[PDB]
Amino acid sequence: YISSVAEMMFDYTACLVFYIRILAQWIRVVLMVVTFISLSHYVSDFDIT
Amino acid sequence: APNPYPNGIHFDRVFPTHYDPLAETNRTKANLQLIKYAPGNYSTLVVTSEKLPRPCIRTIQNYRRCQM
Repeated sequence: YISSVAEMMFDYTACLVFYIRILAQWIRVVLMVVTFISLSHYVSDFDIT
Repeated sequence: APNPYPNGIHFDRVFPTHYDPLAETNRTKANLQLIKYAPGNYSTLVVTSEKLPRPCIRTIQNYRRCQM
């Protein structure tokens, strides 16, 4: 579109998307931690008498 | 054996568990590294008295007898 204000909005999305591709992957690190903690909680609380 | 009457007294080993005897129906087993429960799983509160020595009792009997 000839409107610079219109493209200005579509360009902000592309710049946001440019970073979301990166930051959204740190949720993978959250899973690996949460999954690693749940195992430690099961082992540390495992039965020993 | 019945579930022991709820008793909040407990002893921690590794970390504070915040044991609540009212949060579970059956009391979970005591793991060595987690908790030790209070003594007397099946116990009540009573009042008792020691029995004085026999020779001390005979001196008390002789005093009352000589008294009356």
